[PDB]
Amino acid sequence: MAEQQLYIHGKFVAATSGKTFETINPATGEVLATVQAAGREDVDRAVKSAQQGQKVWAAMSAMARSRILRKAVDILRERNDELARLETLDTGKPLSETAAVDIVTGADVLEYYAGLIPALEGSQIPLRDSSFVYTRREPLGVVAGIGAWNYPIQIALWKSAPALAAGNAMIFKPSEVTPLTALKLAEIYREAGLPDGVFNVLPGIGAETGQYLTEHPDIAKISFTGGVASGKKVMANSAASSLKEVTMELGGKSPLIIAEDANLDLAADIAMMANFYSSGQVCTNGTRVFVPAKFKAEFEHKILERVGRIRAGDLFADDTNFGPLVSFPHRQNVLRYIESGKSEGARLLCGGDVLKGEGFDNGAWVAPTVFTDCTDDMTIVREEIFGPVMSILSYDDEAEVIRRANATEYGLAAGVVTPDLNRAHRIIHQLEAGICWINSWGESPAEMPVGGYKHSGIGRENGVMTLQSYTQVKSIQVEMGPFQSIF
Amino acid sequence: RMAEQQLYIHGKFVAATSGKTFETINPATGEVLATVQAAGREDVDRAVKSAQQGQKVWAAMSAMARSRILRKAVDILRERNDELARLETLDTGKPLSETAAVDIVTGADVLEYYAGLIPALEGSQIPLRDSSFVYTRREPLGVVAGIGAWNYPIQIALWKSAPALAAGNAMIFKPSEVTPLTALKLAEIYREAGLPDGVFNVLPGIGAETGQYLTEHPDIAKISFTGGVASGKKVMANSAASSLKEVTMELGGKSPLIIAEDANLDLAADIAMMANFYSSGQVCTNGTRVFVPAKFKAEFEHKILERVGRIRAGDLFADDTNFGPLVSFPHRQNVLRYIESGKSEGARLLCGGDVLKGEGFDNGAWVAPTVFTDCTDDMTIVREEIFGPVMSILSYDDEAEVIRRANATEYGLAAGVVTPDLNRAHRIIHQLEAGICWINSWGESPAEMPVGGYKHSGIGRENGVMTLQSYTQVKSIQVEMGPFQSIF
Amino acid sequence: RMAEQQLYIHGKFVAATSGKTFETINPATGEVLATVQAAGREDVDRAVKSAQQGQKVWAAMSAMARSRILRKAVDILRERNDELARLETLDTGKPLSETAAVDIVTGADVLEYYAGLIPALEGSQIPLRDSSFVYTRREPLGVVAGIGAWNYPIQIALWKSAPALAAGNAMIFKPSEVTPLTALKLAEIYREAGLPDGVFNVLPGIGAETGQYLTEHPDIAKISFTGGVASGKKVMANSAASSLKEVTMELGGKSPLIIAEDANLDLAADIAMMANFYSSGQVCTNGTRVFVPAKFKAEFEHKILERVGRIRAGDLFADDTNFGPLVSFPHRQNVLRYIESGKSEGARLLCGGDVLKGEGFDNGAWVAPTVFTDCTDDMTIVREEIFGPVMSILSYDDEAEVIRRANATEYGLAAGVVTPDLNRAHRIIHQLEAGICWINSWGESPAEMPVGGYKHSGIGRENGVMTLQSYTQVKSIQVEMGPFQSIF
Amino acid sequence: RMAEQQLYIHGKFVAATSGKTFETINPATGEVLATVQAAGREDVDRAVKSAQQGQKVWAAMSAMARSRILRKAVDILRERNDELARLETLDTGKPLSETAAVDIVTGADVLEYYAGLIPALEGSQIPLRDSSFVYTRREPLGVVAGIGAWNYPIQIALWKSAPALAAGNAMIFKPSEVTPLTALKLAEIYREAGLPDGVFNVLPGIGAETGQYLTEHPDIAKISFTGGVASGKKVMANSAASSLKEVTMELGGKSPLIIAEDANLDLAADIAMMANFYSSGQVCTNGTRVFVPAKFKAEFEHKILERVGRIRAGDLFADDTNFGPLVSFPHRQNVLRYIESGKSEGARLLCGGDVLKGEGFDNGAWVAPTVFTDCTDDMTIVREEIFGPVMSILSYDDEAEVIRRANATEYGLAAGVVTPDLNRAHRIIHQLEAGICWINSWGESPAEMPVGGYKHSGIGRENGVMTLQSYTQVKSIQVEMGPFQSIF
Repeated sequence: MAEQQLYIHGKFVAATSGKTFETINPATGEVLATVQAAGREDVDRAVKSAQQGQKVWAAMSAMARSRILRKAVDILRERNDELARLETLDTGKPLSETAAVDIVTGADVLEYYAGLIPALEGSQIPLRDSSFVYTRREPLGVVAGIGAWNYPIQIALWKSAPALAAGNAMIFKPSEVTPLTALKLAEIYREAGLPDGVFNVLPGIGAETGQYLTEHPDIAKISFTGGVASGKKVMANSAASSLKEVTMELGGKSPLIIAEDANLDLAADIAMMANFYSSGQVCTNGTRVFVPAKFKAEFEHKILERVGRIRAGDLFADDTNFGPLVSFPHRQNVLRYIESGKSEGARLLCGGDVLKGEGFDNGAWVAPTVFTDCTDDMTIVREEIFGPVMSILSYDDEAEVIRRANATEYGLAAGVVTPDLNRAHRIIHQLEAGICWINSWGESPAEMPVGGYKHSGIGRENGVMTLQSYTQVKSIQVEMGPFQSIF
Repeated sequence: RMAEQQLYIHGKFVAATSGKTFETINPATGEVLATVQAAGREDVDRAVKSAQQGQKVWAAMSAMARSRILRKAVDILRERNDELARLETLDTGKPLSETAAVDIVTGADVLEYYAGLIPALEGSQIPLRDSSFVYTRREPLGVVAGIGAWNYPIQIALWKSAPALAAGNAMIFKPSEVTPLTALKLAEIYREAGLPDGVFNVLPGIGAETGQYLTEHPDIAKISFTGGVASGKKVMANSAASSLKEVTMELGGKSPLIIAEDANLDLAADIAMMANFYSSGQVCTNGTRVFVPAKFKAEFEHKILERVGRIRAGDLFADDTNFGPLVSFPHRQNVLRYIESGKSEGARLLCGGDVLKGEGFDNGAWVAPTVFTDCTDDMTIVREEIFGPVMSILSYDDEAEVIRRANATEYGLAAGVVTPDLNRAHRIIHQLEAGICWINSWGESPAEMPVGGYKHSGIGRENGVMTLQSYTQVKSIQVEMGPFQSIF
Repeated sequence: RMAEQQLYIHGKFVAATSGKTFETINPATGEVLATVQAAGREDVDRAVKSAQQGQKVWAAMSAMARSRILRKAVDILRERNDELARLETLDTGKPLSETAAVDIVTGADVLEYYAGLIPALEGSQIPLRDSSFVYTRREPLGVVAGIGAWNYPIQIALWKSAPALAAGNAMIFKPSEVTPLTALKLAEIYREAGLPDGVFNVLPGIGAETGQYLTEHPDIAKISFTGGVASGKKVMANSAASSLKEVTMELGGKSPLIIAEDANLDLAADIAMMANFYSSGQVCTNGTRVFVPAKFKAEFEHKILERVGRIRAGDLFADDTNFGPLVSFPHRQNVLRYIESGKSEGARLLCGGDVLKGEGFDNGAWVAPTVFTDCTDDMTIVREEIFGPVMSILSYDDEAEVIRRANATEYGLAAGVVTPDLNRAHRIIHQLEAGICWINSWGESPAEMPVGGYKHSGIGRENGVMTLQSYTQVKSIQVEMGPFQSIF
Repeated sequence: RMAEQQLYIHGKFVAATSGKTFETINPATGEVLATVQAAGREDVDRAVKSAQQGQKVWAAMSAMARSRILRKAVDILRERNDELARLETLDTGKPLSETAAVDIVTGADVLEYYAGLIPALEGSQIPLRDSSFVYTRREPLGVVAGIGAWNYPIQIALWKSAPALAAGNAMIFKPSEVTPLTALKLAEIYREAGLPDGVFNVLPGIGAETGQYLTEHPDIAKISFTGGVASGKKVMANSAASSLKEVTMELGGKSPLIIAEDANLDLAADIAMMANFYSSGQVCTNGTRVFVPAKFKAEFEHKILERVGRIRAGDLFADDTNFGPLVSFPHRQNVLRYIESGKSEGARLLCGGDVLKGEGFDNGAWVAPTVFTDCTDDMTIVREEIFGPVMSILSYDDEAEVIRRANATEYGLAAGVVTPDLNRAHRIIHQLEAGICWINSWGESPAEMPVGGYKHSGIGRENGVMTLQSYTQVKSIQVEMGPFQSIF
């Protein structure tokens, strides 16, 4: 394709860095496009543009903002198939996923927040007959989002929707792995009537462009999605440079707890969806599957049956439901984890190699992989792989499985499979995770706040509360009585 | 002298294992108030283990049981107000006329406020479809840490611990090395009210050691810090490099006080006095940039000087003393450095500008109430927080100009406007970039009112209902009662 | 004229089985606009059974599916704004300059507002102990009934149906017999937007029959009524005696407009004009008691006379017509009786007071805009709602006095104050006994702002987030996971 | 016989001027407990004027000052629990084992809950545009009236007065003529706690006279009524025909207990017992229609009979007694006519069905615990609320059917399901038309949990945060800072 540019103040503009990078189609190894990289001057230009756009945007009525975001939704729906194809080329996720999830649920969140703008309200507190307090929920101003590569456009929508709905301008940095759909979104927003500067997109390298965003003194908040290690670097710099509010959605090693009374067909289906969707590149994946020892062998058989139905192939084919990983460097990291599982004694139930033959030799494929006989000290059990690698762990009692599920620095998601009323709520209330599913996995409604305990995040996305977290409270006291000085 | 002060861990005083101690000074005399043990790394580990155990007991209690215990602590604080204030006056140098009327009174107000709200802490329920719904729990973070500042020691300890405890957490609190004594008394008061052991632990120590150990501990879920802007950046950084903690920060400001062209100048002068010289200027919210219309400036200066001349320094226990020494001699040196930069940069000194001298003052860390006028926005005393009794008077010509100048700063804590006009008061306040805004007053901080800073003056908020919620974390739970459909 | 108008039940027009009909007139010309079928007792029962079936389909859809449908209705209303406004002008006699700028615009604004809040309607979750918790659902009421008034026919239909439908209910709407035509158009618009059949049914009729059959029906869970204070007392009685229904009532008022001594009198006169002579005085919230300081009363009177001379009665479709006839000859007769009582009781007639005469006026029920002054609190025109273009000017001496007299009334709908002074505006407003309070303005009713009456002016509220919640009912659900203990 | 009981008006006992009195009986012995004066029409007006004066004092206080006064009342109630419980037992006939553990304890829990929420009662602020904003105030209604029922006299008086006082109102409370004594004690306790004179007045009397005078008075803004469905329709009607009052009603029910096919039948029998025979069946929320699968009906009947055998009637002050007489002898006659209607329609009497006889029973209004089985949906004992110790057992075949039959009633108060299955429990509860729903339990009513009826079982709710808000009225205030535009 054409050499992709930055998007600043409602037009494509050349980067003033003189630097570029390439994004690879993970199914072929070919270069998709050359992308310009925003430097320090590009960030300052984006910020000044955002400051000018934010004032226009905040001065509109709440319903005027609502209508513009809803027009963007209508465009996204109409262009769902077009945007999904570009997403498939950039990420390697099958079209069967991208046309059905990536833009649909991105738009859903934009649609949800568009409707809530008129309900964003402050408070009023009487103190006494002669004084009262009222609060305003004011825009932060200019905020920055740093996106991840697994759900490029959805992440762009989940960050920009609450930010814009709260009256801010956002500067969005997509992942260097997958920058292309973020730039389409910027065009769609302008077409919908978003004022220039309110959504600027700055492709680049995280070591450079992201750092320049976190360091800029006129950016009031950073929202980051990525791996735990990368988050720790981002969060520090947003302190050492200028005091920014922060939200982080990091990785996890989420547990899936199968109870003794669970149906094993349901449990196996839930476990399949918790591990192999998007080729296992999902932060909320239930990679640690805890199963009663009494049912281990049966559950293993049901997992192997379902793994055999997985259909890798042409990513634009209707029946394809498994794709390559996002890049060859990521595959190398995933294969190193698979080899550490072999060396540490875990039993390889299936997969564990790359895929071979016509149409796979040129892609970044890893076969769906399952380890069993896993113990809590193994590398594959303690660390996030971010690939299609399920770990099966046997357990004996409910107290044990709760301790083991919680004995981690990760805290993102968790789930339980049981038909019993008391067991479902009782187990879930004791798990240390922000996103808990009972008898399901992966559904993430716009209404539902999501985010991590412990090392898996700071703050939340989605829900009414995330709209509020993109505002800052101003408290105003009206003193109508006589003021008394003691001097 | 007081006896050597120990750490407070798991409902009792206990000796530090650091082998290190420090002294706190009475700033009015220079004398050593007490020797205080410093908590080392192993002491912090023991406090966290203690907090984890106590937190489980506390959170398993009913909401109303937690409420009643905090209300008992409020009753003891009200009963012991005078004794606590006298101790705070000894440790900080603030006049008893302040400490007995403000510090514990408004500290206990916030604990009392949160005690009543514990039963209203509620999650949500969201129906997705006939066969599925979501509900949320507002769960405790677990063990949280509070790091206090030295200017309002017991008020800060209450403002941090009250929402943390009311939300079901345990707090480990580290008082400032300058002012450790009242925090240890508060720990005893909480236990006497029935707080389970381990729920409020107190670790005196130095920022570079005890503070850093807390911000680095893997099993602490949140840090709440009050202090200077520079210290905040270091605290905020370690709380990420170690383990990904939630953070609240209340830092300094350079807050503007805008006097409008229709303001009564006696009211403006009274507000400006209270915005600058309470607690000897050692208040983060002080209105230290006073913007006055050019046509009123000379008359305003005259009113300020008349009021400055009423300021009564002296014995901190005397009823009519309303001005105290600064908290320490190193702090006074910093304040004097700023006063000297004001002189050398061409600001006009109208009064003060020197230490106080004579019997009763030579051994205290006293600085005279100081006013500069003819200040410009580039001067160091206008741009930087001084945390001493130093007012800067800036003239201005029109409303758009003063709004731009008020906002042209990295600080963002407080602001105020003096005007009897309805439209001007709201219109100006709405354009100021600050979290705490006062119309025709200054300084009042009701328990119900969230307070904190824009921009570099803070992260998060204190007080109000929202701060109780910020000491919980949300767990979303989806109940799927329909058949699950796998694509595989 | 137009074609015969039928009932709208279950997505289609359908003949009434009552056998009865009535005519709606054009109040500008006296000509029959249309013959309209009246809904009988069996027609209401059919409508309820339609509504019940539709409601289940509606409630089972996702929140965003409901939101998208109401937004499609909004878009249609924006597109047809001018045609619907012209029809409203024909049926009510209000000038097109009003109907095309306010009536549909602000009715659709409220529908748009509630469409977007549907996904935010949430219950709560309340932990009791480790072994038990409570969660709540905001469930639909089921079938609700709205009874409209004639002064703002489609705006009222939208302000009632929008939160009811957004909350998951079906609504049966009975428009006023004076003004049924736009409600029928709205029912068609809803179906065209995708509203399921039965979710909004429209039953024209007389109040004595169709209205009474709705209030008595046992499967209707809520009645929302807009109209006169007297008609309200009757509806509220039958909605308890027959079957216990939730009730919302928006009745009239005698709202005070308080002009302070510091007020600019041109602004005060403009506000008073807009508070009395819009929609030819046929507005429940009108500020018909104008309190003016004794010292400025004469000057204020001259300013009113000057503005009243500017009122332009004439062709209702002409752009510069800003004053219309009253809705009917019987209503004008009542306004004329109040005017005559003003003259007999000693009020001083400042202007107006008579029917309008001449070509173009002899066929409609026009009354000249009327102003009384030298009024006293005991006069009939001061004590009772007239619902016509009749302003009463009252003099006052002090602030406490005017607050007493503004509040000495069984009405409680609206109030306002004119003053540039910050303290005076909030101080006075906080003491007035009224649900809708305007400072330095009048009449604006944003979708976000709950509006409704104190005392005899109403029950409940319309608009705002709270009215969406009020069209749901709370179900509390306790999940007990511990072993239940019986004492038997 | 105690001394003739007087009215409680403005902080003191005062004689009625009505000249009328009534008597309250001990239902265990038939003895007269006391003569009680009845409030006349002039007495009601005096109470309203006292309440108007007190409310002004009370609302002028700070939120936390009101909180502390209500907390003092709570402390007195806890201290005086046993004395109050004994009096409640003498007046109502409920065993001391209940009154000492439930009546005052849960009443004081609700007062304690609302005491803590007073400071969190907030309005809203809504920006419209740069030049205008809205804020709301939650203002007191003023003077409100509570009408109490006889089954839980002091608990009801607290559940009505606690939100009403917490919201800044004054309440005039009329206890039930059957049980007037504890309400007079409550009034002295409130005054002893520091409640201002006039804020809580108690007017004993009859429903036809005193109750009606309260519902008619023009200066009472709200009525909250607890009673039977029939009397509620009368009360709600007069509160309209006279003055347009806000209304809350908690009426009776015919609540279903659904036992699932997978329920443990011992747990189900224990829940059914507690849902039918606590307080001798005189509980509006009782699960008096017990639905059991056909395949389990016989086994369940045996389990019910065994637990009925354990019921222990006797001395109401004995520790082991857990069943009492009905509240009055006229109420026993009504309950007996329902029992005879059950026999005459062919319901099978499983146990009970007669008065208790012998020494220590022949003087009390005792009815034996009674269970009917083989019951059908059309029987009188299944369709109508009995308010006595009469359980009806109904067989069913499938889930869809039992949901239809549970919902096929004009009542809507409570419901419950017994099932260990996650999907079945929520799925069923979500389809039941009742405001109060228990899963695997019955009867617990936390202060945090709103309670009230669907359909004919009530209007509005009690308890929860929402009920604090329902005793305020919303005032919307628009501040317009831009130039006002008149079209005239």
